[PDB]
Amino acid sequence: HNYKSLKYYYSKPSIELKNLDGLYRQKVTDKGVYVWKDRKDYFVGLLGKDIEKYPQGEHDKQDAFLVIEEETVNGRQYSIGGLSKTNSKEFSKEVDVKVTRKIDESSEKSKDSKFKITKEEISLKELDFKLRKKLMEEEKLYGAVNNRKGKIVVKMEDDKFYTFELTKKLQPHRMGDTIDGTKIKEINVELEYK
Amino acid sequence: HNYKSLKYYYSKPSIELKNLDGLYRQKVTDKGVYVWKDRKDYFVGLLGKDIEKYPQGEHDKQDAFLVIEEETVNGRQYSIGGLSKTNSKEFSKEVDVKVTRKIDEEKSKDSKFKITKEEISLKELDFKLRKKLMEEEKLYGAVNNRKGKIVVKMEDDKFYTFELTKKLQPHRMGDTIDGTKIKEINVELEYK
Ligand SMILES: CC(=O)N[C@@H]1[C@@H](O[C@@H]2O[C@@H](C)[C@@H](O)[C@@H](O)[C@@H]2O)[C@H](O[C@@H]2O[C@H](CO)[C@H](O)[C@H](O[C@]3(C(=O)O)C[C@H](O)[C@@H](NC(C)=O)[C@H]([C@H](O)[C@H](O)CO)O3)[C@H]2O)[C@@H](CO)O[C@H]1O
Ligand SMILES: CC(=O)N[C@@H]1[C@@H](O[C@@H]2O[C@@H](C)[C@@H](O)[C@@H](O)[C@@H]2O)[C@H](O[C@@H]2O[C@H](CO)[C@H](O)[C@H](O[C@]3(C(=O)O)C[C@H](O)[C@@H](NC(C)=O)[C@H]([C@H](O)[C@H](O)CO)O3)[C@H]2O)[C@@H](CO)O[C@H]1O
Ligand SMILES: [Cl-]
Ligand SMILES: [Cl-]
Ligand SMILES: [Cl-]
Ligand SMILES: [Cl-]
Repeated sequence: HNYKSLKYYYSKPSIELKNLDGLYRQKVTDKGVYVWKDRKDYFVGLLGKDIEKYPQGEHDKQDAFLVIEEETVNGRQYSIGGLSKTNSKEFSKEVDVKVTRKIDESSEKSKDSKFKITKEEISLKELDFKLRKKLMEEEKLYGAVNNRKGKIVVKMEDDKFYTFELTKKLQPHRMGDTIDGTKIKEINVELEYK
Repeated sequence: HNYKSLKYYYSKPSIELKNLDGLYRQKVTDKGVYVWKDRKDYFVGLLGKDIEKYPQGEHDKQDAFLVIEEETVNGRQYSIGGLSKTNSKEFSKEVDVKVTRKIDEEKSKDSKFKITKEEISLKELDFKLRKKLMEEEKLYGAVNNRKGKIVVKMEDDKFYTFELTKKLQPHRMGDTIDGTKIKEINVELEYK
């Protein structure tokens, strides 16, 4: 799958729900949870290791980063992953974003920018979505069919990293993975298009 | 994962739909396809590269092996993987199944497994073979009866393994193999 799907998913708005009123794993055989805040409810798929994070019952102090999928599930609007523990305190860390952009087959230009991390525990879904939007706005990502190549690498304070490939949508089973936002050190982006 | 989720999936009945009336990938955005036969329609999920077998549009000459999930999707019953090309010719082969206990004395109890499809999903092989073991070898009959493996061996020694302590993974449910090239099935049970 390529340009058409990418431009389509990444052009959707997201819904950021902090301090959910509910996050309920009705039964162990459900591959998702019911989430709600105020008067809007959703079914959220747990398609990765996140299924182990929310066993049968109610779960308090959670946030949800939703991007409404095309399919209805259990008669509700559906989103995949994007669940995380809510902040125990206000948090905001600015990290460097190094962008390396193709000029031609021989050279590349380096530009620097910043990105703010406002959650203590953040899902890969949310990082991936926000960083690609940032690139759609500032670097013409998905502005043309040729503008789809490269990657985003989130580097942590230790040797760990996480990569988002610009040629494909983040995979469902990775959307529920979370990382410690307080330990994100820098973000490096390689854009392989003029 | 635990005995409870294993027993729950493999104790389900399957619905085998040969010669589907249709299979349809509606938008390229969708993460599965619609299948239907005789006024019943279903939505079938396809993970990873399994979705690439069915580009946007309608596809004929397909079979579906369905195990209904708890979720409804687009108002339809849902299943994961299990799609394959229907037979172009008649085919049937009785494959030896050799069951050995890896605990005590070791000797195998042998039986046969009938293959009738030229192209067969790992979902179907996995599901039918574990069901055969539940019926003949007490698989999942007690919490300690869940260790071992099933190995599907091909004519050229390629093989596919199903570990009995876990449910077949969703990305493998949509994988297909050549039914005509299955040579034998070897099972190891690690419970008494
Ligand atoms: C066809 C396809 O999509 N296959 C999936 C895998 O992607 C494919 O294979 C990998 C190796 C790459 O070549 C992909 O470009 C290729 O499409 C997928 O593997 C995961 O792919 C992503 C990028 O999409 C990434 O490379 C993952 O590697 C890391 C990462 O950089 O993100 C490697 C890091 O060391 C690791 N970090 C830590 C702390 O362990 C992370 C981390 O495990 C994940 O990011 C957490 O979600 O992964 C690579 O695993 C594969 C698994 O998602 O699924 C295939 O279907
Ligand atoms: C934690 C987890 O579930 N990880 C998944 C992998 O399983 C883990 O690692 C493997 C190597 C085993 O040790 C598992 O016990 C362990 O959970 C998973 O790997 C795939 O696991 C299955 C068993 O579940 C199997 O070993 C696969 O290897 C083979 C196979 O024997 O079936 C190796 C064969 O040579 C190969 N055959 C051919 C013709 O290439 C097959 C074949 O590719 C697949 O059967 C087709 O589906 O694979 C092993 O790859 C991994 C990939 O599915 O997912 C991890 O999440
Ligand atoms: Cl529905
Ligand atoms: Cl990715
Ligand atoms: Cl890097
Ligand atoms: Cl397995």
